[PDB]
Amino acid sequence: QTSTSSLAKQLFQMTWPMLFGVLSLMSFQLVDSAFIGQLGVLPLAAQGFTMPIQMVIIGIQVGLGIATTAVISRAIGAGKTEYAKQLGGLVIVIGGIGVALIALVLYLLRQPLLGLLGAPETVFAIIDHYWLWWLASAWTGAMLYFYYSVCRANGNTLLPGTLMMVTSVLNLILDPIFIFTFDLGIDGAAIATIIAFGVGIAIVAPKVAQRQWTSYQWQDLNISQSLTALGHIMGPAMLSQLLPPLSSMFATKLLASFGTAAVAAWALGSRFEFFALVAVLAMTMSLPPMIGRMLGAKEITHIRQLVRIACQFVLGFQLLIALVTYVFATPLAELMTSETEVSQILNLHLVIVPISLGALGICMLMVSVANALGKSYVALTISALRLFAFYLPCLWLGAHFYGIEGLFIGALVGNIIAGWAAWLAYQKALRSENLYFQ
Repeated sequence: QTSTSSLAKQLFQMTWPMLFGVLSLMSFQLVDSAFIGQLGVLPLAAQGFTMPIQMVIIGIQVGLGIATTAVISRAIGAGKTEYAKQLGGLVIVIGGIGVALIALVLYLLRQPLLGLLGAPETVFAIIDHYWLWWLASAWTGAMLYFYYSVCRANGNTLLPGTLMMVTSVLNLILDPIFIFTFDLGIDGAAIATIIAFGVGIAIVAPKVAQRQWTSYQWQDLNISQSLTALGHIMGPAMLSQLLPPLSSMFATKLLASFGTAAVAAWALGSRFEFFALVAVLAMTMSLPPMIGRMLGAKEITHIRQLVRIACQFVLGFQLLIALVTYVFATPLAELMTSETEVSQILNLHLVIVPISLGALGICMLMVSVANALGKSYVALTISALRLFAFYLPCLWLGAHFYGIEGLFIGALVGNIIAGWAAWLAYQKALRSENLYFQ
């Protein structure tokens, strides 16, 4: 029982820096959106049309981060020291060139892409110069993230977690100076981001090199083989990032039919969901390196134990959050908005949906665990099933027969089913191959 206690403490020490990292990140972003809020209609419009192109970049860099963590940590577990740090170098190079190529073709095709999003010709004037700075910030952010993924792959979350706090604070300070004091406005925010993330890169890269987590001596490295190993995870993992945008697209049409207040209430409700699941989110970045390394070292008992420990925390922690939210739903809703029509609908959301976030957290957990074990297609299946088999059909059924209140019930049912299904798929995956013999 000291092993279970030891595994629990290891997971805690790995996870809390990622919690603080994400929290520090969201603290900047909330205040950052407030700064852009004073720019005007056209700048904010320009910003709004930049969100979808951002999701694509984020989906891509996360997909590579997931592949990086799974393949490198497993290599370390198997005692492949040279190969693991060669992979670290390869990932940096792949991400560097890949994102640069992506950024180039996106700016090249800005007019058609904007056209397809129904962007008015007026926005084009601002995007012509804003995307130059912004795509540059996206590349710098992606690279910092790739360094973070190499750290995590080598079992270190403290350094990326700490630097996320540093860059968040630094970006917060630089934000009003470039936006207002230098009157760069919309460009100023991107410039503040480049410098912040740039400082992060300047700090983490020599540390990664000093610890020999990256190498550029690839004389004995099978590049085609390594790319195949990375690609096997990254492909399906990228697809999984593509699904939640579809989730919002189906959901938007459903919600809009219930009025502007229902739409506004759902936005606040989703925001609350995100915060309520921030600990689970942190765990999806801390747990996979532990799992991957253990798989490489054939610590299969510990894998099963650690996952169950993780599931126990998620179920328990989200139950408490749901209870607290349930008790204080009315004053919470009225604190989040002063529009009564919105707060009344939000009040309903806060007593129905949060109790299902434990099950949703399990689904999130199982996806990250599947990827960590190199079962990327099982991970994609769980994500796809959650979306198109469970969540969206239940949303549509509830909305159809019972309006906005029925839709909330649908989200509850959908999340619970999805979590149960995810756990079953994980169990079937373990039975599919004896992990002792790969």
